[PDB]
Formats: sequence, structure tokens, C-alpha cells
Amino acid sequence: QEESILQDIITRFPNVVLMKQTAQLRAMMTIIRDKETPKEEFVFYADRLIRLLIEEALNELPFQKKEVTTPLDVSYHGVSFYSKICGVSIVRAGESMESGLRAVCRGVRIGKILIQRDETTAEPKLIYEKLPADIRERWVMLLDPMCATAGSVCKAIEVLLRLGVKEERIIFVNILAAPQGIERVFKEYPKVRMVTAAVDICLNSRYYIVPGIGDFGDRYFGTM
Amino acid sequence: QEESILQDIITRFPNVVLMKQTAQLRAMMTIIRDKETPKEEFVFYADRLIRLLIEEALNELPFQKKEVTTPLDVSYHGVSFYSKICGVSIVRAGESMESGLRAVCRGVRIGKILIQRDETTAEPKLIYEKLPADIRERWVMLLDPMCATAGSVCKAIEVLLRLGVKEERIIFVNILAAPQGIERVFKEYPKVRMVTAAVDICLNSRYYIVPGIGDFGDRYFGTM
Amino acid sequence: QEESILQDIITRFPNVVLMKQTAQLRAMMTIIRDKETPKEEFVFYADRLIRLLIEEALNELPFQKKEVTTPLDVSYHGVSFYSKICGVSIVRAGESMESGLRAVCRGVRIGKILIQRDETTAEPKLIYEKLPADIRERWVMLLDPMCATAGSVCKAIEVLLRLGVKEERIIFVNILAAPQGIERVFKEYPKVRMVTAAVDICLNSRYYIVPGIGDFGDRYFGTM
Amino acid sequence: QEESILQDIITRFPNVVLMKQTAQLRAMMTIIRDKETPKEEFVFYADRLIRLLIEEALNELPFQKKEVTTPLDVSYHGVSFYSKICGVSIVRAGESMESGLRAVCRGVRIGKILIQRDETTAEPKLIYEKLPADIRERWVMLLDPMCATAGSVCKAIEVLLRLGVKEERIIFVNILAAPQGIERVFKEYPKVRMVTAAVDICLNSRYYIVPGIGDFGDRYFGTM
Ligand SMILES: O=c1cc[nH]c(=O)[nH]1
Ligand SMILES: O=c1cc[nH]c(=O)[nH]1
Ligand SMILES: O=c1cc[nH]c(=O)[nH]1
Ligand SMILES: O=c1cc[nH]c(=O)[nH]1
Repeated sequence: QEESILQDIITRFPNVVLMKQTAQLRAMMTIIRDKETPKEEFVFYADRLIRLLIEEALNELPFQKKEVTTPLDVSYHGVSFYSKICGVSIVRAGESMESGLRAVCRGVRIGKILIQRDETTAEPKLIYEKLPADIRERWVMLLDPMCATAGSVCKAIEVLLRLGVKEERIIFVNILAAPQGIERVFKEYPKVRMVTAAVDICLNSRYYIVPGIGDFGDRYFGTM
Repeated sequence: QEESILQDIITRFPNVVLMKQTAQLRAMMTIIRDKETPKEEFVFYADRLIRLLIEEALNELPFQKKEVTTPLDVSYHGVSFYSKICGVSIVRAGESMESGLRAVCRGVRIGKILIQRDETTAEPKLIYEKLPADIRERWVMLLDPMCATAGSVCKAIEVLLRLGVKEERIIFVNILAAPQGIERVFKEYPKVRMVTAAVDICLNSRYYIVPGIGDFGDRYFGTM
Repeated sequence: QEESILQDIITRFPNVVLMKQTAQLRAMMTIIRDKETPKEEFVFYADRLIRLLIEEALNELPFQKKEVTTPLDVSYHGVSFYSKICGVSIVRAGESMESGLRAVCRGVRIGKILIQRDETTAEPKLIYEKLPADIRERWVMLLDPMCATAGSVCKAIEVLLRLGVKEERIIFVNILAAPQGIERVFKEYPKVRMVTAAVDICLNSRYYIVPGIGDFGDRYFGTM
Repeated sequence: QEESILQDIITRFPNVVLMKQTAQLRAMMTIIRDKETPKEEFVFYADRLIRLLIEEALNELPFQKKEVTTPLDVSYHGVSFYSKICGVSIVRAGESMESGLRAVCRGVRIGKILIQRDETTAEPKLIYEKLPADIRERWVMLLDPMCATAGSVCKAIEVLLRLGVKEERIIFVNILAAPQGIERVFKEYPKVRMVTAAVDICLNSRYYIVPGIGDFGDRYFGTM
């Protein structure tokens, strides 16, 4: 049951960051998981959560000590964040998250990766990709709301790596995850970071997280 | 010069609707076309322009007529749009306009179509598509910022039609066009509606619109 | 009656610009005028309309001509707005419009003016005001969704003029007017410009425009 | 020293909730604090912060327990919120927060109150107010970014109280407070909750918090 879970993975996996389980967060989660929630509502709530999620994830970056001088002509000591970053959406669901990134980071560069599992073989292949030219030089915020089998995010990381990105500079921004998924990611790429809002029980006979949220891209974009 | 072309198209193509050429619109247009514009300014201004464009476009739908009684307790005669719609973006460039549609139309279903020209052969092939199941019964707001040779959009309409959408129900939303694209669209699919913001002079050697904007998707997403 | 009324204003006051009467514009108005409209919807649509209305009025500002060079190394000739502006809202209903204004012109300075119709008489009286320092030198986007008697706005212009604002530099943005309010404004301040989206028939003994919208401020902020 | 002050506030007033001092939060405050920051920049960050702050405050509301069933047919146990709420802004600075509140609570009723400290002396006097009439029955998101002497928020509290709002039903949303201010709020109305994002060191002869931000109202509204 729930509490065990978070305890184990939080314990076993030091690079995942779970968002504070506030009442609001649960409240939001409650609406988005409800199979009865109408489309307009699902996207309103998803977007909100998502913004919180990114603000959370943003803390994962390197920063500057910075001293400022206030209007009172007095000194203040802050921080300044300096890394070159960019967002990389996993098509199609991760796209739903680009909006929020763009909301807090205006004009961020946005890479895209469409990955698909063979209809027969089940193997995940890189179908299409469009990424910044110097991505090898920046911190990447990988976006995909779901991590069931870790099948998809793993292929994505793989390709980013072949492009020259450092494993430690990738920030996997997820909304919901299964333990399996979390383990695989760390198994293959222990140096990445993962921020998430929820970890569920397990995967369905069908490979669907449970109790879960269903097909996210479907409920978000309205193609269900 | 331009007024001619404008005239010619306005005359020869009854289904196109060029938008109001205001000094505001041109001012936006000048910012977005400038090679010197920074990604942030570029996205802000395109976003704004896009909003205006979607507003224009939505006027292309069928609407009822409606009497309402006001707080002053006197009836009022207005209209109501009663059709079932959805937006269909042409990946990737058409994606920048999804935000705008969602902004005026909360929770409108978003279909996606990825068309790509064979790298040897030059032709359009449908690569990926994820659309609404009842699309055959809806009004399609097709999104694609640019219309140079009309290759993409044309392949996009074909697929839509094989699914069952009514040709006269497709509303091709565009920012910038080149006369021949318009021409081609219309030779092949005469019953579609097209709303756009600018019509440019000619295409270039590279099939780039001129004086144009450059590569829209690259400038909007930052994979410059 | 409407047309005849619209045209007459139009022919009668060269300085008033009347928003384009699109079916969408009417759809929007019908929902906001409907007595039966829920508060969340009313704000949604009101905001929707405000954005278009604001975009319209911005066309009344001055501009230079600018030729830029496209990414395709070819010149484009557009224009640019060089102009120090600011919005001034009339508390409290006009505050519902500053959002729209801040949405299109980032960090635009905003002044506020609170006027109160005296209880004995009803002579408008200035309760409070906080405006830019250098306002004498700016174009003013004066904000007030309703213009019944024009008592509030005329008083507002009065003070603006007292501070040094040039009359011809005031752009009065509004959503709904009564012919009677229009006449007073231009009779008193012939040199200002006024952009509206609708003109209604009469005013009541309670000074409510009819068929009208009811109390805007209460409807928008939810204080019925 | 901050810690000290911070922890000491924390240990002393069971009822205040400080926002988690993330590096992000400090980066934001750093920008908005620098005298050197530009108008549009100040507003962008101030707004970004405010939204986080509001999400924080919303967790002070009461919630039910709720169970729904997932699209996969397995139940989930969430927690519904369900109370009549509303925001009340202290003009003019607090109105800078209504947007934030309106962003997450669609069409939330907004009340406004404007208070002036009488020159001569210094007792704030109520200048104007417009509130829901349903208010004695609601939870109130009282908004005011700076809390120096606390003279204003206490006066607002005083009128809300007079109107019949239950003291323990008032959530005071703040950005920067001064201990002295916090102290007066609790000595006068201890049953209230206060959510802030920062606690500075001292108030000065002209009553400005230090290191502080300067005048919030005019920096955000640009009337400085
Ligand atoms: O539960 C899951 C797993 C993968 N993708 C989804 O949308 N849902
Ligand atoms: O000019 C053109 C042609 C195709 N795609 C673009 O973005 N621009
Ligand atoms: O009808 C009217 C007239 C003035 N002000 C309003 O809010 N409504
Ligand atoms: O520092 C201060 C104190 C009060 N009000 C402000 O705007 N700033």
C-alpha cells in the first residue's frame, strides 16, 4: 500500500523527486483520474498540475550566488540560475507539457521526438525527431507524463545520448509513474534525474499503470 | 505590386478570406519576418497574430440565431455556433497554433498529422496520424502556418477525406501563403475554406516563400 | 432600427470607430448579455471580447514605416509603432480590461481613477487616482466597458486634461454604449477617439443601457 | 539571521505558513528585488511568484475525502475541496494578485477595499469597498503583497469582521512581511492564517521594509 511504495523508491532511488503531496495536488489528481471528468475540465486541471510540476523540476538546475542592491539602497543576496536549457517532448503526450515550460520559461527551445513500438515486434523505434542544434551543450528537460514500462523514455534518453547530451544533464519530468518504470530508468541510466507527482501501484495485464489515469494523450487531446 | 496579386487572388479565389490588413497586423508581421528578431519576441508576436487569425477563422462556421433575455428583462437577438469541431495540426509547424485554438475554444479536440517528404523522392508521405474517432462528423480547422507549394496541406486534405470528412467542412487556417499554393489547393480541393494573414509574391529556388518568414517551425520552436 | 442607429452614429461622429460586426462578435455578445449566463462563462467571454476590442483600438496609435530584411535576405516594408502609452482604468469596471491590455502590451504602465456620483445631486466626483508621473506626454488608453450618460468618463477626461494630457491623445476603449453617452462625450471633447463594439437603443430611468448588459462590474467580479 | 528570524516567526506563530525557500523562489525574489529590474521583467516574475504563493495558500482550505474510479475500473481515494470562497483585494497593490487567483479559481468572486492612512495622524480609514453580499458565509483569500506596519490589513480585517466574516475563515495572502507587521496581525486577530513568501529584517523611518522591494504597487503598475 501507497506509503510503503514511496518509502522504498524514495529510499532505493536518490535521484527521483516526488512533489509534495499537498491536499490540492491530490484534489487535482482526483479530478484527472476520474473517468467521469469531462474534457474541458481534464485539460484545465492537467495544465495546472503541470505548471506546478515544472516549477518543481526547475529547481533541479545549477545556480549562481547573486547579490543585488534593492531600492532601499541596501544589499540583498540572491541566486541567479544560469544554465542553457531546452525542453524535449516525447510525441504525442509530452507535448501537453510544452505549454507550461513555455509559460515559465519564455521562448525556451523545444525539441521533439516521436517514438513508436512496432505493431508486431513491440520494439520502440525512433520515428521522427527535431531538436536544437547544440542540445549536446544544454540541460534537457525531458517531458512525458507517464512512465509505465519505461520503454519509451529509455529509447528517448538513448538517442539524446547518441547526440552527445550528458546523462547527468537530463531532467526527466513525469506526472505519473509505476515502480517498474522507475527501476528500469535507473537501471539503464542511473545518472538522470526524475521529478514526478505520483507513483502508483503497478501495471495492468495490458501494461497500464494502476490505479492510474488511463491513456493520457488521449484524454488530453480529445482523441479517445 | 502586392495590391494586384491580392486583387487577383481575391477575384479568382472566392473561398479565400484574407484578413484585415491593419497597421497592427503589419506591425506584427514586420517583427516576425525580421531576421533580426529574437526567439522570445518572435514567439510572443506570432502567438498574438495567431490569436487574431483563429478569431477570424472561427467566423467561417455555421451559426444558429438566438433570442436571449437580458438582465433588463428585454429580449435580445443574437447567434449561437452549434457545430461540432476540432483542430488538426500539421506536425510540427501546425502545432504552434494549437495553443491559440485552445485559448478561444476550451477543450476542443486536437488531431495531429505528420507528413514528410521522402528525402530522395521529394514526395509527401503520411508518417503519423492521431485523430478524433468521429472526425467524419466534424468541422476541421486545419492548421499550417505556411503554404508554399501546398504539398503538405494537399496530402493532409487527402487523408482527411479518406477518413470521411466533408471537403466543404475543412477550414484551412494559414498565416502566410504564396499564390500558387492557393492556386494548387483550389485546383485540387475547391470546396475548402482558407483564411490567411498574408499572401506573398513568389516562391524561391529552394521553394521558400518570398519575401517570406523563413522556416517557421524552426523559428518558433528554436531548432534554429 | 439597429443598422439605422449604428450608421447614424458612424456618419455623425467621425472619431468613433465601431468594431466589425462579425457573427462571432455577436455570439460573444449574446452570451455576455444573457441574464442566464453563469459567472465563469461571463468572464470567459468578456475577456475573449476585450482582447479583440483592445487589438482594434491599438490601431488608433501612430506609426512609422519600417523596412526590414527577411531571413531570405530580401526586404520587407512594414511599419512600427513608436509611442509612449499607458492605460487608465476607471475603477472598478475598467479594471476588467487592464488584463487584456497587459496581455498584448507587456508591462504597460497602468493608472487608475475612482470616481463617485455624488448622493445629493449626482455630480461625478473624483474619489481617488494613481497615474503615471509623465502622463502629460503619453497616449492614453482610457478604459470603461460601459458608457451610458458618459458622466464618469467625461469626468475622467476632465482630470486627465487637467494634468496636461492632450485631448487628441485619448483613446476611449469601450464595449457597449448608448447613443446619448456618445453625443455628450463628443460634444464636450470632440477631439478624442472612441472604439466600441456595440451601440444600444436607450437608457432607463435607472440609467441602465437597454437592452444592455446589466451591471458590468458586478457581473464580472461577481458582486451581484 | 534569516533562519533565526524565520524560525523564530515559525515557532512563535503556529498560524503562519512560509513558502518552501527553494532556490527557484529565491531567484525570483532576487529579480523582483533588484532596483535595476525593468518593468516588464518585474511583472513577469512577480506574477510567476504570486501564482506559486496562491497554490500554497489554497491548501489552507478545508477538504473532504473522495473516491472515484479510474478509466481502468479501479477506485482511487482523493480529497475534494468544497467551500464557498472569494478573494478580497486591498487596492491597489493587492489587485496585482487577483489575476493569479483568477487563473486557478475560474470566475472566483472578487471583492475590493481601498484604505487610506490619514495624513495628519496615521489611522487608515476605509475609502471604498465593494464585496460579495454572500460574504459572511465564505472563506476569504485576503490579498496584499507587502505587510509592513500591518495597519492596512488589520483595517481590512476589521471591516470583514464587521461584515460577519468568521475570523478563522480568513486566509491572508502575502509576499513580504516584516516581523513587526506579523506580530500586530496575530496580537489583533490570532485565529487567522497567514501565508507569506518572505520575512525581512526591519521596517524603516518612512515605513519601508528592508532590504525589501520598495513600493510594490507602483513598481508593478508602473506609476513610480
Ligand atoms: O497507464 C498508462 C500507461 C501508458 N500510457 C498511458 O497513457 N497510460
Ligand atoms: O517558406 C517556407 C516554406 C516551408 N516552411 C516554412 O516554414 N517556410
Ligand atoms: O447599463 C449600464 C450603464 C452603466 N454602467 C453599467 O454597468 N451598466
Ligand atoms: O516596503 C514596502 C512597504 C509597504 N509597501 C510597499 O509597497 N513596500
